[PDB]
Formats: sequence, C-alpha cells, structure tokens
Amino acid sequence: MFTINAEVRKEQGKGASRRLRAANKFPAIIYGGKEAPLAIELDHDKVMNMQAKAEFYSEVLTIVVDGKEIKVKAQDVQRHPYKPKLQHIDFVRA
Amino acid sequence: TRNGRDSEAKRLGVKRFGGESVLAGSIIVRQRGTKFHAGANVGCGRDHTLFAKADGKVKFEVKGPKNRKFISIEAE
Amino acid sequence: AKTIKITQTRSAIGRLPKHKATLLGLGLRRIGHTVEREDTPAIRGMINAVSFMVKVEE
Amino acid sequence: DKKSARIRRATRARRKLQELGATRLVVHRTPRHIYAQVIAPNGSEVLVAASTVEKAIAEQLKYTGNKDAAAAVGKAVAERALEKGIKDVSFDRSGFQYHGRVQALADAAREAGLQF
Amino acid sequence: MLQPKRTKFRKMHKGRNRGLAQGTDVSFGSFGLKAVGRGRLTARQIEAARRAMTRAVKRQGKIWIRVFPDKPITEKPLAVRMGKGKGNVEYWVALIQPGKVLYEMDGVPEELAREAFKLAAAKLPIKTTFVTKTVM
RNA sequence: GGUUCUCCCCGAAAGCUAUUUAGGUAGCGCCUCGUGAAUUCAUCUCCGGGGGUAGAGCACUGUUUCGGCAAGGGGGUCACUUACCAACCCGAUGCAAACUGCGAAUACCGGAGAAUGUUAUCACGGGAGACACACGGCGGGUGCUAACGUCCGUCGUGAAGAGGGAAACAACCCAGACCGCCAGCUAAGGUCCCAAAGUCAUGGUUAAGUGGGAAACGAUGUGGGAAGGCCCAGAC
RNA sequence: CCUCCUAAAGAGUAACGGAGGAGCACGAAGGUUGGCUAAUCCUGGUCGGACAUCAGGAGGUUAGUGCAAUGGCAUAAGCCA
RNA sequence: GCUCAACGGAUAAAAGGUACUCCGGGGAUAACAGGCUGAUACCGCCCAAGAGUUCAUAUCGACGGCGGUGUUUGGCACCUC
RNA sequence: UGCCUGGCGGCCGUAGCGCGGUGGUCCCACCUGACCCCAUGCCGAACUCAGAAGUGAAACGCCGUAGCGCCGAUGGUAGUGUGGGGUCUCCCCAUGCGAGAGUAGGGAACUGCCAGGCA
Ligand SMILES: [Mg+2]
Ligand SMILES: [Mg+2]
Ligand SMILES: [Mg+2]
Ligand SMILES: [Mg+2]
Ligand SMILES: [Zn+2]
Repeated sequence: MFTINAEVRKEQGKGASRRLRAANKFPAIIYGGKEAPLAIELDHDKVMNMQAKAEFYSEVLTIVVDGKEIKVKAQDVQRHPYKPKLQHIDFVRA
Repeated sequence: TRNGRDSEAKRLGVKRFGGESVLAGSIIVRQRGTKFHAGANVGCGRDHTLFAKADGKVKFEVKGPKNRKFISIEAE
Repeated sequence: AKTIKITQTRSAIGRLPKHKATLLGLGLRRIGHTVEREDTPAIRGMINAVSFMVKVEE
Repeated sequence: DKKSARIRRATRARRKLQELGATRLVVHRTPRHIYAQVIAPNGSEVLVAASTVEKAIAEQLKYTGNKDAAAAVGKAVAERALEKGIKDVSFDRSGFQYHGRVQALADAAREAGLQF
Repeated sequence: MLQPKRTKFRKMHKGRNRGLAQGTDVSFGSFGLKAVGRGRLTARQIEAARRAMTRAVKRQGKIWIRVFPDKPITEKPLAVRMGKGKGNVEYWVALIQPGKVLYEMDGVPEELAREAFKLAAAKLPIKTTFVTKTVM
C-alpha cells in the first residue's frame, strides 16, 4: 500500500553517502531472493513521515524505481545517534 | 602504594618478517611462550626463542586442529 | 609511456618529510617548475600524495 | 574413552617423526588381526603394506593374531621392504607398549635385516 | 551513590571522550532521555538527576539507568606541589557521547514524561532531548 | 666576564647511555673534511609480511541494571508449604590504560620495477660543537579534558630566516633574501578612506552596529523546510 | 634487578605515573624412558559431617605449573614410576 | 673473601654547626611584586522540592547546572639576585 | 570401476555437538579365558597374553534432521592516512582504504595413498 519513489545510486562508499545526507537524502539497499542487491537512494523527509506509523514496519512495502514496482519488506533500520533522522534501511524482497 | 619501579624492556618481537631470506642460525622471533610454534626447519630454543636451521625464506603458516600459528622455512 | 606535465603550486617549507621526499622524486624544486613526466601508476601515486599542491596537465 | 586415549598417547611419537622427515612403520593391533604399514614422510601415502587379513599369510597361521602371527607378518612386511629397499625405516609403536605383538613384529623385522 | 563496589585497580588514566555513542534505542521501556552534547557525568550528577525526576513520577512505573561510571577521577589538593605521585580518588565519572540514552521511564503518560525529563535536564551539564521507543 | 680584519662553500644540537652526576664530562646519534664502497639510500606502485591501537563487542578477566527459573536457609507445619531472603544458570543491556571469542587507517620490515635527486647511504680517518630547548598542530601521562604548567611520541617553525599577512606580536599562515633595475605575473591576505586595489555583478540574510569577546538557559524577532486540526451546512 | 600498563596495532619511548615481586629454591623439583588427565557440579551411600576415601554421569583445562606478573603449556612444559 | 644496597662499584678507614661568616655564580632555583591560570574564594544566573498560616519565585532556597571578576588561599617559576 | 571397512595423511568447526534411523559375511568394537610373557602407584578397567562361545548394545562408521556452535556477504555506520576548515575538551569537508556487531544466506565437510570384503 505504501508507495516510495526511489532512484538508483551512481556511486558507493561513505563519500557519496555523506553527500546525500547533506542534500536531504539517505542511501538504502534492496536484497533478498535470487536477484542481485540494488543500491537505492531515498528522500529523507518523505520516509521520515511514513516511518512514524507502525504499519511502515509490518506491512508489505512497494517501491517505484526506474519504472518498476518491487514488493519488499522493512528488515532493519539504522538511525542517527542523537538527531531524529535516518541513516540506512534494509529491504528484503517479499 | 609506594609505586614507581619499571624494569629494562626486553627487546622482544619479530626480528625476521616473512619473505626475508635468512641464514642458518639466525633468530626470527624472540618470545616468552609459544606465541609462535616451531615448524619446518625451525628449532625452538631454551627460552622458547625460534631460530633458523636452514638457509631460506621465512614462511608463516597457521596449521593444526587447534588453529595455532607456525613458522616454516622454505628453500630459496 | 605518454608524456604529462607536473607543475608545483605551493611551497615545500611546512611539508612532512614524506612530502619533501615526494617532490624530490618528482624533480620539483620551486613554485612554477614545469617538468615532463610519464603517466605510470608509480608516478601517478606520487601525484596522489601531493595533489593538494601540484598542477597536472594531461 | 578407549580409542581416543590411544591416539593422544601416540601423537607425541607421531609428530616427532614428522619433524625428522623419516619413514615410519606404524602398527595397528586387534584381538583378531594385526597391521603394519611403511609410510612415506609426507604421511599421505604408503609404500609397503602387509597384514594378516590377507589370505597369503593366514594360511600358515593357527590363529590370526598372536606372538607367532606377529613374527610371521613382521617378517612379511620386512621381506616386502627389502624388495623395495626403503632401508632404515623408523618404527612407530602407535600408542601400544613394546612388550607383546608390537615387540614381536619389530624383532622379526630386525631379523630380516632392516635398520631400526 | 553509583560507584563500583570493587575494582581490579584503584586508579585510572584521564582518557578522552571521542567517538559516537552505542546506547541508541530504548530497549527497556517506552520513553527515554537521550543526551545531545558531549561531556562527563559525575556520580553526584547521576544521583541528583535520579532524585529530581522521582519526586514527580510517584511510586508507580519503573525507571532504568542505562549508564554506569566505571571511571575514577583523582584530584591534587591545595598547597601541594606537582609530582609526588598521582592524587587520591575523589569521584567517579562516565564518558558520555552524543546519542547516548541516559534515563528511561515506563508506565507513565507522555505529558508526565515531558515534565520530569525537563526537570532532570537542568541538573545534567550537557544538552539532552526527548525520545520515544521505535520498534525494530 | 671578554676575545679584535675580510670573502666564499657546507652546516648542527639541546637526544640516548652512564656518572657523589644533574648548569660538568665521556661514548654514540647529529656537523664538517678526506679516502673507499656496492646502483647503497629516499619517494611511489605491486608482491611477501607481522599486528591488536582507533573502533567495536561482552566468549574470557573485572564490573553493572532488569526479568524469568530456582537449589538452599528462615518461618508455618502432627511428609508438605508461606505475603520471606537468595547463589548458580537463562534472556535483554552497558562500561574498562593494565578485558579481546573480533578488527583498521597508515606507520614499519623485506623483495621487484620505472622515474627523480650534485651519494642524499654505509664503512673508516682528522677536528668539533651540543647533552638548559621553546611554542603550534596531533596522539597521550600528570594537572581542574586550568596554565605562555609539566613529562613523552610525532611533525612544523623558531633557535640558526629576513620579507608579505594576522593593527603591533621569535614559535601561527604564506614564502627560505647571490647582487643591481622607478618591469611584469601571482601566493597567503585584501579592493569606501588612512593605505595599493570593485563604493563590482547576481541570489539571500541581519536592523542588532550583530558583525566588532563570552555559556547554560529564556522569548508571538525574522528567513527557510516538512507534516496536521477547522472552514463557503460560513470557520478563526 | 624482574612483570604488566602508560607505549599512540614493529622495536625503542619519560615523570616523585599506575599495580606487584626478587638478593632464591632444587641432586630431583634435573636428564631420559614408560604411563597418567584435572577445576566445578548432580546423584548414591556403616562410621561421615562442610571435606576426608569412591562409583558412574555432566563438564573438557576455567585445574595445574617451588613464587611476582605476563606470555605459554593436551604431543602436555601438568602428574607418577 | 665485598648489603662496594649510593648496587657501571671517588678511601683499607669518615658524623655535625655557622645568625661571626666568606667567595664564585644564578631569575637556570625560593621569599616581596607583576604576569599566566581560575581549583578555591567572591559575585551573578538556570531548574524548583521545601520554608513562607494556605500559596515555589514578597522575602528565601536543597539536591544539581552554566558563567563573570582576577578578589582570598593557591598552582606555575615567565620578568628581576 | 561401484558399495562397505581399516590404517596413515592433507585440511583444521561450511570438518563440532545434540536428536532420529541403520550396519555385522569381511572389518572394527565390546566380549571369552588368564597359572603364565607382563601389567596395576589397589584393580586383566587400562596395560598385555591365549582364544572366537556371543553380539551390533556402549563406542565407532554411514545416512537423515537447522536445537546449538560455526562460516558469512551486499549496503550502511564507527575509525583513519594526506590536505583543508569550524562553535577547536571536539567535529566537519575533499580524496584514499575500509571495520566490528547484526541481517539475507551458506552449512550435517572435502580430498590423497594403500589394504580387506561384497557385486
Ligand atoms: Mg572524509
Ligand atoms: Mg580385555
Ligand atoms: Mg548401536
Ligand atoms: Mg562484518
Ligand atoms: Zn517573593
């Protein structure tokens, strides 16, 4: 039911990761199944409002990226240490 | 309580690293216990000092079922 | 290899001894010394160490 | 345990011959039979093997394992060793005492002319 | 007063307060008090801030302390020259990093949690903020 | 305490060890000069290495919070139990220079290779000086995560370097002065005057002279961003 | 004079920095050969309990090593002849 | 055969006073003072259980927290022997 | 060449433990007997001798099972060399290298010589 707009990452490492967090973004990943893992960048303010409800961690998540709807599930979330922000969210294809 | 003593620091550690060609009789690693174990062409001294018994290069291996470290010498 | 050019930008006074030895291996002596070098990864690794203070022209 | 106490007893004598690079003669003792193998110093291959479960030896024996059988198979390994010529093998007692069939298999091979 | 009952050695070096915290999420209750700034919490500060909230959250619910000092600080007294060995142990401190959950509380309303954690933030020498338990 | 003419080239150290030694002196490192020596040494790339520090974790060595299960002990009993205290074990959660079931960055050691450098390297010989170091960045011990405080490691400058900038200000930043010229381009740093250069262009902020010293904490100051409640059955 | 940490993942590295310990013991506690495997806990039980000694089971070096501490030790460097 | 233990060990053999003092120095090292620093001291502020008949802030203020002045006791030995 | 078993290895937990099932012609294991060769710091348990009545129990070998141990990414985080900067007890930016823990998942080993049995 939850639809999240996403884009594929063009770089990797903590260098590109800190540049996204200074530009109202945060990286993520989508893994699981027989498919290869895909590097995913996400808008920070959009996910932060959605994660406040308990249905964001229980129900099946839908992600529209590159003209493709992949049904996933939230597996693990990394949060900022002291600010109420997000760092990295794990996704399992289910 | 009445502290302030320290001994002379004994010059331990690895003296001949891996890949180095050593002579027969040279000291590879000075040590107290068997941090390193004797292997191929390597003799163990009285104070557990591992020395060379043949001319060749130093080769470090981790063998045995107890996952212990060894020193071997391959022929150059 | 093909020829590139390395020109020193800043001085070598406040540098580390590794950065001073890097400029001696690159043959740089003063600011504005333009000299030709080859584009091997050994020379390119010397450029990567002092990239804050050299100018390179491919 | 019965078997594992035999293995840890021999282990000091096993790895000592590994440090010298010599060819060892191990023995396996059984209430039924007895074994003896000449092993290369790498330890992953043998060169001379002759036992009492082979029918060539058991025909001349009243019972498959005793002091008379260890004298027979001790010679039998030693005669096959002289045909190969390993010539100063080492003796591995393999966790047993040097009193009975282990001694009988060794002294029989000493009589044939092997250097141990 | 929160202090170790027995240590292997009496004294300890000064150390530093570098790095990030590891006490990120509340894992005992539903409400927490997370440190924002950087510094040290002495033994008196942890004891006083526990007394500061407990007055207003009367005897129901449950309060956890997620930290423990485990670090002594020695002092050299007045009119004493430098040297003569290290001084005597006076008080215990805790190395606190930005992001450490310090004080937790469960079984209280959310409006009551905002009051008591505000009353305990003044006793702490570093800035704090209010957090709430997020699942997973 | 003082040591008197000139010019050129190179150029320290304030460390270790030992000392009735601690402001002294000796050896060594470092300086100069001379002979001799291997392609020696330095830098980077790849290869061969050893790590247990930063971090992280709580299997171990210590510590600490909660819950569950509970031998035992106390009490009640005409063999059991109670509103009692509680080890070990199990789950969850921390902390530690003298904890490590884990683990870097680089640094260091060795080998090969190109480029570069006036042998920058080692051996030996002649002559030393020095062994009071300072501050700054970083890693620490100590001290109050006070000191233009002290003691180390490492790097830089000063010492032994002027010049430009930080108003002035050895140690900060830029930059190592062969000499002359009323040439130009620039570095850090600046462009309204003192005082050389934009009263430059564009998009904003601030109205306090903030800028142009200073914290916890307090406030319908204002700019920017996201999420809600109510309302053309007339909302505030 | 010795051990650990300070010591910043080689060595080296200070202070009236943090914790201890040594001026020996030993003819076996040495050498060699042959053997042997603890700590803790459960259950059982003439004297017998908290322990005297055992049996099996759980457990697999947390035991031990003439002593300070670290690094070692099962092939035992531990233990016995 | 040396606790030459001050242990790289000035003699086989060694305790004190000097305010009657003296010389050679030193701000390389103290006392007066400056300066650095602000633990302490002084002063101010934040949170507000409690005192104030009831009632925190009229007057006060615990447990704790953040600064200012350089003002006491100091710390340091940077100027001066 | 297959199946099964023994010996010595390579390797050192993706090779272990627990649970479930199974193997006796050969093999191995227990077992039988022991005055004796010898052995016990007491003891035929071990050691060791002489035998084969009995048996797949204990142990061992194999198969099956993901309760546990273990192996273990991708991405992200912590840290850091060099350079630069800030509100400089600390942290950020440029670039280089990349954790630990945890997750997805992998996993009931693999392999060499030789001997015996069966087909
Ligand atoms: Mg970076
Ligand atoms: Mg028997
Ligand atoms: Mg069975
Ligand atoms: Mg990992
Ligand atoms: Zn009032």
